[PDB]
Amino acid sequence: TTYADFIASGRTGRRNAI
Amino acid sequence: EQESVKEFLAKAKEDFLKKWENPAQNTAHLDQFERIKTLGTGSFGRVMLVKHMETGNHYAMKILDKQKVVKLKQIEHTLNEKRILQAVNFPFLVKLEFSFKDNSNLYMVMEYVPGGEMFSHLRRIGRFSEPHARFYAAQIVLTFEYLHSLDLIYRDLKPENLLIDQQGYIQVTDFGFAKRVKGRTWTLCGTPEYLAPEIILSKGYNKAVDWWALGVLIYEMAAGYPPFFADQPIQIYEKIVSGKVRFPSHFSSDLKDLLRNLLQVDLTKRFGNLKNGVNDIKNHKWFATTDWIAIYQRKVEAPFIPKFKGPGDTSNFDDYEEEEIRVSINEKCGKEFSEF
Ligand SMILES: c1nc(N2CCCC3(CCNCC3)C2)c2nc[nH]c2n1
Repeated sequence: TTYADFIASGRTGRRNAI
Repeated sequence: EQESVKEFLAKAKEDFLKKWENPAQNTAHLDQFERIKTLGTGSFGRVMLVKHMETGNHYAMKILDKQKVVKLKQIEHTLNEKRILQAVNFPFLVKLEFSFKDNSNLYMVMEYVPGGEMFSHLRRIGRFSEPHARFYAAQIVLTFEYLHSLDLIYRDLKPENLLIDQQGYIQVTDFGFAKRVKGRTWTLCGTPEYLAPEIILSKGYNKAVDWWALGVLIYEMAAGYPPFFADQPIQIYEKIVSGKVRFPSHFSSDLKDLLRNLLQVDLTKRFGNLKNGVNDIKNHKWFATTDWIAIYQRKVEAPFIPKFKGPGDTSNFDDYEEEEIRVSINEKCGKEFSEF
């Protein structure tokens, strides 16, 4: 599932500005 | 109806310009505050829970190292942040109570919002139901209507920059990328997941980037994950520039319709950017149950009330490594931050 793909990603924590 | 909004906005611009042209400066001193705990640390600097001894009030004090701001090329952005924040006044915008500087640092003392970040609640719960996301979305729609009427571009919308107050309402807390600009602007800034295609494509852009970021926020709140994500920012950009979005099967037809109009690559078609302006959003079917005045007046019952043990309680925030505030005997970057 998309939720399972998101949760396993490295981008679930606080995201830094660019 | 929109005449009352026009009148409201005209008096709001009058109040803003007086403060914009004549900014409050040096309104307190570091020694007036008792430093309690770090609430957060990042590119925004360090934010600490503080107690004002003369009143006993608690506040959130942002500390910025002047030398770090210089090395990071954030001088003008930091001057924009403070100039705008001290000038604005809206129910969903955090209040700047005091600002001052010393030899080493810049300080912004803001109202303490004890409910914690929307980000924390959103990740733990997984996702918000549509009525829950709509309640928060409505507050941002009014906030952007207020900001854009003052010629301000926000550029830093994300759950990590929205706090929940004791009454369950939103407080927008991050003005680091805010800018007063009448024409177009070109700075590459914001967060990968929230960037409009025109920012990624190095075009001159305008307030339409905030309406795109609202589309991103509504999707993430209702789905539990953003519309464009990948392990690397280059892969996120590739997804944003391609004109494709997929919605969870639980998304209502009204929600998908609103999100196709907000997450519109074509600027002549993006909601918030047309002849009817913000009314294309306010009058959309997904917002039919929203009473805009009741939201502004804070009369609507919030879907969620954060846990509040007492004054100074920090349970809604994560723990951070504490560092001592070191003030040099020598004034750093005096000229650069002269107007702060
Ligand atoms: C409580 N906490 C705050 N912060 C602690 C969490 C991280 C923040 C900076 C990054 N964006 C969200 C708020 C600053 C506040 N910043 C202003 N008022 C606040 N009240």
